[PDB]
Amino acid sequence: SVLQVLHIPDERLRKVAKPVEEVNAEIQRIVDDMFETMYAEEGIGLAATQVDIHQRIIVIDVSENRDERLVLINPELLEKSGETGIEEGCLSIPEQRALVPRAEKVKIRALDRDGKPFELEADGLLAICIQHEMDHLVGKLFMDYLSPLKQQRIRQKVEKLDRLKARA
Ligand SMILES: [Zn+2]
Repeated sequence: SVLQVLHIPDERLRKVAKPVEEVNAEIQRIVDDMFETMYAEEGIGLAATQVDIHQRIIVIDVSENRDERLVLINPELLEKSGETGIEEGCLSIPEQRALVPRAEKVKIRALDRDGKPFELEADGLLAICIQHEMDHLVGKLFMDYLSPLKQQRIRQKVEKLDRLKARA
């Protein structure tokens, strides 16, 4: 199933996710809906909390044709280094993009779909995308990194979009 993605100014976007107690089949269904929803929305990453599920699950797939899906359940950041950024977008902040400072390299520990632990050293777009999605899990949005004015702007704009989203 495709899940409804929350947009700003929804307050549920600011909730902190609880860790997954057990990676069982209810979790694995959350994973497939999350993947489906992400592909339907044309994202490369998506966190549980954007779909109103407040648990530490992220899916990502940067690959051309879905042969490289990535699942991180209860991720933890082990190390980071460097700094970069690109003009990010967010499914919950429709049609807005902004350069955001990120660490350039990142080392994480997470569980996969099967509840197995793995470690991942990422750089490039992958590193940026993981940092973005991990922020979602503690209630952070990329616009939180920008000035009051920039945010104030990003907020007017999206409300206008969705104004017309319910289109009627
Ligand atoms: Zn996002």
